[PDB]
Amino acid sequence: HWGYGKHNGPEHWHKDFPIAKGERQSPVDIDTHTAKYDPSLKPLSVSYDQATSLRILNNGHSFQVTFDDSQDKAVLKGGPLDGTYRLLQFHFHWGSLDGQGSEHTVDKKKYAAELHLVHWNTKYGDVGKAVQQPDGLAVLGIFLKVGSAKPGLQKVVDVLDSIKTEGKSADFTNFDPRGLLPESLDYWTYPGSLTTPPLAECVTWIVLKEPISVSSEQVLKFRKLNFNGEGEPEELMVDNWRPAQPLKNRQIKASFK
Ligand SMILES: Cc1cc(C)c2c(c1)S(=O)(=O)NC(=O)N2
Ligand SMILES: Cc1cc(C)c2c(c1)S(=O)(=O)NC(=O)N2
Ligand SMILES: Cc1cc(C)c2c(c1)S(=O)(=O)NC(=O)N2
Ligand SMILES: [Zn+2]
Repeated sequence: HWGYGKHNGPEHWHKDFPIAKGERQSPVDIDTHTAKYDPSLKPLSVSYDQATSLRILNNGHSFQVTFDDSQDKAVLKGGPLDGTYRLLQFHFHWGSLDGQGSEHTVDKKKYAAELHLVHWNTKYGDVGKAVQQPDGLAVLGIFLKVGSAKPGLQKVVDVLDSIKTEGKSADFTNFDPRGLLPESLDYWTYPGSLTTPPLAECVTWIVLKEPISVSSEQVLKFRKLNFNGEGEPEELMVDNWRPAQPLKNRQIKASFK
């Protein structure tokens, strides 16, 4: 029932998911002059060399690439994190126009899209248990701006025609998510939530300062996806982002000066 339309979008979600008005909701605006450099934060460790992608799917709210998370093959460690977090999937949020689409903002700036690499804390054994814990998930958020093409994204873009409508999936093996990362791993971090229902407050957010650049043709292909299913009235999948939420009693920490 929930979505991004006028009658079921973010301003409605609290009725089914009252945690939408909770104390650690995401996304947030990152005020760069208020975030504090924390020298105790460790460098991020992104170990994706053994990643095993499985499928790509249109779930009616975004498209997602899934990974085999039954072993420590693609893990995130370090930074603000204690322990080992396994990569489960990645997906994007994007706009109808290049000036909007990201969920997090930086000094109120909206990027054209935002990539979420979703990882779960192995001490909880499975992702369903992890989402019930305040430190269960670590999502690596990466901004996209429009400029030069991102070669490591092209394989994703070229298969989207095969998952145009909700419920469609396709084989997506041998995809290397390292090709979606910027050069720098400098980041901001804060405790937050999933950005769609059920809005569970289980996420350590790690948002990279350096955006990746994608081409206008690449983001245009995101915008040709459909929220609807096959044989239904076509509604383009655009503006699948939640706006910034109240920071409340949180501090955003920076890994860099
Ligand atoms: C009619 C309509 C318009 C928009 C933007 C929608 C939906 C329907 S929707 O498909 O019900 N789900 C969604 O996310 N956005
Ligand atoms: C535990 C869990 C719950 C929900 C609603 C999820 C996922 C995991 S998920 O697999 O990360 N992808 C998704 O779209 N919804
Ligand atoms: C685990 C998970 C589940 C869902 C539905 C999510 C996310 C993570 S997410 O990365 O916060 N972004 C989003 O829109 N939905
Ligand atoms: Zn997301």
